Amino acid sequence: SDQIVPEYQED
Amino acid sequence: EFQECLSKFTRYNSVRPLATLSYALYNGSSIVSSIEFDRDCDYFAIAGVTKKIKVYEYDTVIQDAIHYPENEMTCNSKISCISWSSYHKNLLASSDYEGTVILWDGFTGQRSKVYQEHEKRCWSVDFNLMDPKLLASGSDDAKVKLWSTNLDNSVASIEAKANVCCVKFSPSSRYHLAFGCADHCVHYYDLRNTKQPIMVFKGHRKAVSYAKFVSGEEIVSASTDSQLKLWNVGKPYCLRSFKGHINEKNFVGLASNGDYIACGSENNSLYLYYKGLSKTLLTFKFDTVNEFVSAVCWRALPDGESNVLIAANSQGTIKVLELV
Repeated sequence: SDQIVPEYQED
Repeated sequence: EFQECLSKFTRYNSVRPLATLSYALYNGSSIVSSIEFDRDCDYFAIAGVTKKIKVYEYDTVIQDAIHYPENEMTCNSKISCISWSSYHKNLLASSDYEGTVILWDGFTGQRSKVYQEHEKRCWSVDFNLMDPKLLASGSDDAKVKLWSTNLDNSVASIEAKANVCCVKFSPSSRYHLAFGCADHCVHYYDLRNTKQPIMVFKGHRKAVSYAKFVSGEEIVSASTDSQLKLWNVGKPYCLRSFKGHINEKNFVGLASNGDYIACGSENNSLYLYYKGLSKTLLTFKFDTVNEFVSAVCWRALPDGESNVLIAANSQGTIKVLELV
C-alpha cells in the first residue's frame, strides 16, 4: 500500500 | 520540579470528541497523511492518498452533524505532507509522491509556484517560522532542498546519507533546521553551513519517521521501533524514550504542543504523553467498521489553552478531540 516508512540495511 | 511533573501529568484524565469527518470512495484507500492549521487556526487542511487537499473551517465543523469542505483542491499525485505559512494566511504548501513541492492559495486553489527538482518521492515540507520567503522539502533522493517563494529554483540543498522522511524548521531561529533520515538518526543543521551538520542524534533502530520541535531546545522524534525519543539540542543522545504505543511500520503521525506529545498507533488509537515522563498519559480508541492512526496535529491557538487537537486514522476517519 502507501504510507510505508522506508528502511536502511546497513550491510 | 517533581511536583510540577505530577500536576502536569494529571492535568487531563478524559477525552471528548467534538466532530467526526471522512476524508473519502469506492472502498479505496483513504489514509490521511497530513493535517495542519492555518496561522489563525481558523481553518485546517487535510491531505492524503486520494490526491486531494480538503480545507475546512473549524467553527463550522464543530457545529451540526454533514461536513462539506470550504475549498477542495484536486492534485496530480498522492500527497504526503502539507504546511501553512506563518506569515501569509492563505499560503499553504504541499508535497506529493512525484517529488513536487506545490505552493497553493489554500482558498482560491491557484498555483503560484510548482517546484519540480526532487527525483523521487517527497515525504515532507515545512515553512520557515522566522523567514516569510523560505520553505524546505525532503525526499527519498537523500536530499533536503530549500525553496524561496520569490524564486523558481532551489536556493540550497543538503545531501544526506539515506532517505529523508521528515523536515522541520526551528521555532526559535531562521537558520536552524532538523530532519529525520532513513539512517535511524535525526540530523540538525545550521543552513549557513551544510557540509557539516551541527548534530546527529543516534538511538533509533529504524528510520526516523517523524521529528517535531517541542521548543527551541528540545526535539521529539518518532521511529518505526515503537519508540518516541526526546532530545536536547546539545546532547547527542536522547533524554527520554516514550513507549506504550505500537509503531513498527507506518507514518502514524507526531504532534507536539508546549509540554504535551501525541502520536498515532497501529491499534487504531491515539496516545498522549507528557514530555517529562515516559509512561502513557492517556489513550483514545478510534471506532472501526490493520487500521492505524495516520495524522495528528495540535490546534496551537496562540495565547490560550491548547486543549484540542485533530487526529485521523487509515480508514479516513477524522476526529477533533478536546482534552478534559
